Amino acid sequence: QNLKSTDRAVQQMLDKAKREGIQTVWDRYEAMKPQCGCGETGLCCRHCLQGPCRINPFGDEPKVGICGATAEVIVARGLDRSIAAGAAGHSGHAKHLAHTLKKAVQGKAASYMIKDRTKLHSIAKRLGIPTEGQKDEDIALEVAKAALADFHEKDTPVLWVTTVLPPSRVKVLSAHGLIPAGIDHEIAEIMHRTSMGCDADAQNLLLGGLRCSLADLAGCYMGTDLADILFGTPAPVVTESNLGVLKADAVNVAVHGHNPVLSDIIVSVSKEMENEARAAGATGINVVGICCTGNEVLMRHGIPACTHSVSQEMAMITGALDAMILDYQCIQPSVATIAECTGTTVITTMEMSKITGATHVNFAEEAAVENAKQILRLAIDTFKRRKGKPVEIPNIKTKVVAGFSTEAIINALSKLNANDPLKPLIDNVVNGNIRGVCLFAGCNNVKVPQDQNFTTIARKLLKQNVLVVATGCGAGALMRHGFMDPANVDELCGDGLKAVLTAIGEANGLGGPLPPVLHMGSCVDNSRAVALVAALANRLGVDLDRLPVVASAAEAMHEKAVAIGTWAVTIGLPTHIGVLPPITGSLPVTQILTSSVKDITGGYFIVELDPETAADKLLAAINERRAGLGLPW
Amino acid sequence: QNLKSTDRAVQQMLDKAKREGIQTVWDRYEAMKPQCGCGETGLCCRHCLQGPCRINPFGDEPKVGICGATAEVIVARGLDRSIAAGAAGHSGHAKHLAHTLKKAVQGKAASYMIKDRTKLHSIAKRLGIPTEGQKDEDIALEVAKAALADFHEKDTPVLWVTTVLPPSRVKVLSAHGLIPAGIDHEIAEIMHRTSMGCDADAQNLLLGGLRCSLADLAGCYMGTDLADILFGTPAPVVTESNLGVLKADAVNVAVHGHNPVLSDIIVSVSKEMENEARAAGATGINVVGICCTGNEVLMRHGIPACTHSVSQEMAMITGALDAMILDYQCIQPSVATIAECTGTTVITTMEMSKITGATHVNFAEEAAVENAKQILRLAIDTFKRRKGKPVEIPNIKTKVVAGFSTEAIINALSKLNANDPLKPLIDNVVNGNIRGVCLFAGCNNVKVPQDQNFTTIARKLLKQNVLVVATGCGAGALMRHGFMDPANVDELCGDGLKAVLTAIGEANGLGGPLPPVLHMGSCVDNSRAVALVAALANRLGVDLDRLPVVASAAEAMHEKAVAIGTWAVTIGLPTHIGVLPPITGSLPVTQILTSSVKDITGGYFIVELDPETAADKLLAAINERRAGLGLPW
Ligand code: SF4
Ligand code: SF4
Ligand code: FES
Ligand code: FES
Ligand SMILES: [Fe+3]
Ligand SMILES: [Fe+3]
Repeated sequence: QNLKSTDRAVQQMLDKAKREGIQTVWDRYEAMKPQCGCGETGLCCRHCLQGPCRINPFGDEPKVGICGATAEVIVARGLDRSIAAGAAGHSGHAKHLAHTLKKAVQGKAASYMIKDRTKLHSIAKRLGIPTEGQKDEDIALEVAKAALADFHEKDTPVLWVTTVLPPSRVKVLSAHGLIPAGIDHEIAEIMHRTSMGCDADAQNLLLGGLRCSLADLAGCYMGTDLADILFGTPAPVVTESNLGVLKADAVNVAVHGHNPVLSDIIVSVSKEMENEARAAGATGINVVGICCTGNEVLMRHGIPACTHSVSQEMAMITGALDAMILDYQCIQPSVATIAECTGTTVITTMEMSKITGATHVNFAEEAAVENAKQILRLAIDTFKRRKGKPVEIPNIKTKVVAGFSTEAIINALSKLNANDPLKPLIDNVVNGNIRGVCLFAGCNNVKVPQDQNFTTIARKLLKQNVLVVATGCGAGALMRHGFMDPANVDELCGDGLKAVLTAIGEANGLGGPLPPVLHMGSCVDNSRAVALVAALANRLGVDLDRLPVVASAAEAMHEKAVAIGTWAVTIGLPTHIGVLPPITGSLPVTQILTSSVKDITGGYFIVELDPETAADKLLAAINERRAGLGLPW
Repeated sequence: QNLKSTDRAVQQMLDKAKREGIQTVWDRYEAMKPQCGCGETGLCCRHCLQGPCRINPFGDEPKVGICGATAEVIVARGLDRSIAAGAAGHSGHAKHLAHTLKKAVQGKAASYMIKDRTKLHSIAKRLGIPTEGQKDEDIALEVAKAALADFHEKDTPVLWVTTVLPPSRVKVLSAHGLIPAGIDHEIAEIMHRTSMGCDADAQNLLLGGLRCSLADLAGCYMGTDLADILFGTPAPVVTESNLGVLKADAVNVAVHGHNPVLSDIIVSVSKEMENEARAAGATGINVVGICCTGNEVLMRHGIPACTHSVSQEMAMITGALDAMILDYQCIQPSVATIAECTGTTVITTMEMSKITGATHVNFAEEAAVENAKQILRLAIDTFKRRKGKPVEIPNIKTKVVAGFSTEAIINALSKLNANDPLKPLIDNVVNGNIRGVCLFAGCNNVKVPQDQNFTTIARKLLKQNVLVVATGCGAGALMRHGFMDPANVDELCGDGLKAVLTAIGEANGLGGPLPPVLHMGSCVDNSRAVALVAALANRLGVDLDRLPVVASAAEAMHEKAVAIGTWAVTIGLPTHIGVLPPITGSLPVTQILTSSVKDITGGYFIVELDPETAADKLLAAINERRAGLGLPW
C-alpha cells in the first residue's frame, strides 16, 4: 500500500477497501496498464473524424497525421487545448464569483455581502475604479463589471493580467503579443487555431498557449480577489488535517470541489443547525474539507482538511462520511458509485456539474441558506441511518498552521519592519539565510506514490534554506505530512531558514517559528504567490525572471495544473513538473518549452520525474538566479 | 484510384502524384491503418495527466477511466469538446467579420464598405436597432456591436439564435435551458464541464452540447450576415468547377480557407493587376477557389471552383498552381511540404493560422489592397519561374449554376407568386411535386471514396422528387459531378421535381429549369438554409420539427461539421451523418443522439455509413414528416 500512498491513513483505508471489495482509483489505474504510449507522449490526434492519427515515438510509419500534421504540430495542439481547458476551469470559477458579488450588492442574494471592504478598495484602486465619495455597493458593482468585462474583447486588454504584474513584465509580454485580449476570447481562439486545417506551426501554436495561460492566471487572480471580497482575506489559522479529523459521533460533512460560494454558507449554516444535530444523536455537525474548496474554508475558517485529490475516495471508506457536498473540478465521479457501498450521501450542487447516481440540490445564491439546511438535513438523516454501525476512522492527523495570504505574509514581516515589510525577507535572501523561494502547486497523480514527490523535494529545499510556499493539493500533501506544524521546524529547516522563521514568529507574539511551509491557499490562490513575487520584484526594481523564485507542480494531474505551470513559465519562473506532460513525442516542442522559451519570457519548464534529481535541478535554477543578481550561493 | 476518389480529375492527379513520389492524404491514411479502435468509438480520454484512459468496446478490463469516468461520460465529453471546437471556428470567422465591418464604418479600412445596404437594414430590424433617421455607418456600427456582444453574457441571450428561429422553436429550446447565453461563454463552459472531475452525467453533458451547437449556429448566421453586408448577398451566377478551370497560360491563384475578408479583395485587385500579368508572359490572373472561401467568391463573383476538401493537394500536383492564398480552417498542412515539389507559392495570411515552411504575409484590413498586390506579385513571380515547363491540368470541368442565397430563392419563387413567394414551394410540397427538402452539408472524408456518399444519396432523393440544397464541400462534391448543371435535370430529377424546377426557371427568363441542386454557399451559409426553413415554418404556422426537411453530413470530417450536425438536430431536423462519429462505444449516448433527443428538440441523428441505406432512411424521415402533416406520400 506504500507504493500507492505515502499517507498512513490512506494506506489503512486501502486495506479496508481491498477487503470489502470496493474498487479504488489505484485499482482502476492498475486495470489500465499498460497505458497507450502514443497518447502518453502526445503523439495522438482526434481533432477530426479522419482520425485517430497516432505516430509512433520511434520506428516506421505512421510518421505524420492524415492531413499532414507533423509530430510537433500534433503535440503543440494537444497542449494548447489542455491549457485552454484549465483556463476555462479557473475562469468559470472566477466568473461565478463575479456574478455572486454583483447579485450580493444588487440586493438579490442577502446571504452574500462585502466582507473585506479594505480588499474591495485596494482592488478598485489597482483597476482604476473611483473610491472617493462612492458607496461600497457602487464600487463593488464596478469591480464585478470589470471582472466580467475581462472575459471578452474591449478597448483594454485583460486587466487581471496587466494590473497585477510589474510594468516591465507586461512590456516583455506585449512585445511578443502574449497579453490576453479577453479570457473566453483566448479559450475560443485556442480551440479554433488547434482545430483541423488551422495553425500548423509549433512556435506559433505555443505562443498562443502562453497567452492563453495568462488568461488562466487572470481567472485565478480574479477568483482570489472576488472570494476575498466576499468571504474575507485569510489570516493565520490553526487546525488539523487527514482522516482523523472525522469524528464517529458527529454528522461528518465533507465540502469538496473548488468554488466556496456554497461551502462558505455550509460552514456558517452548519453552526446554527447544531441542536438539530444533537436532537438526532450526534454531537454536532463536523464540517471537513476535501480538495480546494476544503482549502478555501480551511484558509478562512480553520475547517480541518480531511484529505485531497487522488485519495478522496478514502474519506468515504471510513464509513463515517455522512455527506459529500460537491461543486465542480477534481471530483472523482467514482464517489457516486462508492456511496452505495459506504452509506455516504453524495450531493451535487452545480448545474453544469452532475454525476449520475448522486442527489442533486439546485443551489442558487438567492436561496443559499435554505439550500444549505436542506443539504445538511440530508447529512443528519444519513447519520441517523448509521447510528450503531462501526466505523473505521484512522486515528491519524497532523497539526496545520495556515492562512498565509500575501497580506498575511506582509503583515507578519511588518513586525520586523513596519514601513518596509518586504525588506527583512530581501535582506535574508541577500545574506543567504533564505536561499530562494519555491512554490509547490497542483495535484496528486495516481502514477506517483501519493505525496512522494512533494515531500522528497520539500525536504531537500528546506534543508538548503529555501522558503517554501504551497497551494492546492501541494499544500494538502505537505500539510498531511507535518510540514505546516511549527514543532517540525527544527527537524526540517536549515539553520538560516530556521532563524528567519523563528525571527518572524517571535515578532508575531508566537514564541515559536512560522511553520516550515507557508500555506497560501487553493489552486486559484496560486495568484497570491504571484502577488508576493511581483511585490518583491517591484521592491527590488527587477523583473520576475531575475528573482530566485521557482515553482514545482510535483505531481501534476489536471488540465488546470498544466495551465498554471505554463503561466509560471510565462511570467518568468523556472517551473518543475514531476509527471510527464504529453510532449515527449516532439523534441522541437520539448526544446521550446524547456530551453528556448527562456529567451522569450525568462522562465522555462523543468521536466523531471525523479524527485531527488528534481530538487537538485530546482536548487540549480535558484542558485543561477542568485549568481545573476551578484549574490553568493 | 477509383477507391480513393470518384472524381476523374482527382484520379488523374493521383496517378501523377504516385509516379512523382509525392505523398498524398490517401497515402498518409493508408500508412495509418489499422487505426485505433478505442479512439474511433470514442472510448479514449486524455483530459488529465493520469491518462490516456482507453476502454475496450467489448471484453474485459479496462471498463472505466482511472477517475471513475464511465464509457458514456467519456464519449459525451469528447463529443462536447468537438462541438465546442466547431463553434470556436465558425464564431472566430464571424468575429473577424464583425471587427472588419466596425473598422470599415469607422473610417479605418477603406477597402471595405457597406455593399448590401438592404441587408444591413433587414438585419438591424431583425435585431431591434433603429433604422429611421440613422446614417448607414451608424446602423452598421450598432450591428457590429450587437454581433460582438453575442460572444459574452449580457442582459439578453444570443440574438443570432433568438431572432433567427421561430418563437415557438425558441420556446421549446428555452424550456430545456438550451438557449446560449454567449458564444465564447458556451465554448468555455464546455471546456470547463468536460475537464477532469466535473460534469459526469451523459444527459447533462449532451444538453450542454446542444446548447453549444446553437452557439455554433449563431456564429454561422452572424458570419453569413456580416459577409453579405460587407461583400454583397449572392444572386444566381454561372461558372465552372474542377481542375480544368486552371489555365496553363495564366497566373493561377487559388484562394483557400473559409474567411473571404482578404480573398474578396484578391478577386477585385487581381483584375487591376492584369497588365502586370501580361507583361510577365501570362494571359492574366486566373483566380480559382478551394474549399469554402472558394465557395464565397464563387457565390458572389462567379469565381470557378478548382477543387475541395480531401483532394485539395491535387490542384498543386498539376504543376500550374502558382499561388495558394490561405486564411484558416480545413487547410491540409501538407500543402506547405508539397509546394517544394510543385513550385507552388503557399502563403498564409492569418496571425493564428501559420504553417511551417509557408510564406507569411501579415494581412491587415487597413492595408488589404497593398497586401493583395504583394501576394499577387509573388504569384506572378512563380508563373515566371515555370514559363516553359509542362503542366498536367486534366481537361475536366463541369458547368455550375449557383448563388442561391435565401433571398435569391425567394426572389426566384416570387416570379410565380409576387406577394406570397413561399406559397408555390409549399403548394408543390402539399401536392407531392416536392416530396421534401434535403440539405447536404460538410466535408469530404478520406475514409469515404471522395463524393461517393453525396452523389449516391443525391441521386436517389432527386429521383424521389426531393428538393436538394447544398453547402460547403457537399456543394463542392455535387457541383464537380454535374449536379449544378441545368442540362442534367432531365437525367437526375423525378417528374414532379423537374416540373417545379422548370416552372421556376421559365418564370425567371431562363427558358430552362433551375439546376438539379441549389447551391446555398459556404459552411457558415448553412445558416441560409435555416433562414429558408424558418421562413417556411413561419409561413405554415408550425415548428421546424414538423416540416419535411432533413440534413445529411454525408462525408463529415471537421469538428465544424459535428457542430453543424448537432444544431440541425437541435433546431428539429432529422440529420444524417455518413461517417462514424466517436459515439459507438456508448449505447446510452447513441440512444440519446438518435432516439430520445426526439422528445427534446424533435430532431435526431441518423448514423448510416451505407449511402443507399442512408437515402432510404432520409426518405423515410421525410415521409414520416409528410404523414404527420396529413399529406400523401
Ligand atoms: S486533424 Fe489531422 S492529425 Fe488530427 S485527426 Fe484529423 S487528419 Fe488526423
Ligand atoms: S479525466 Fe478521468 S478518464 Fe480522462 S484521462 Fe483523466 S483519469 Fe482518465
Ligand atoms: S492512440 Fe492511444 S491516445 Fe490515441
Ligand atoms: S488509445 Fe487510441 S485514441 Fe487514445
Ligand atoms: Fe484537489
Ligand atoms: Fe472544405
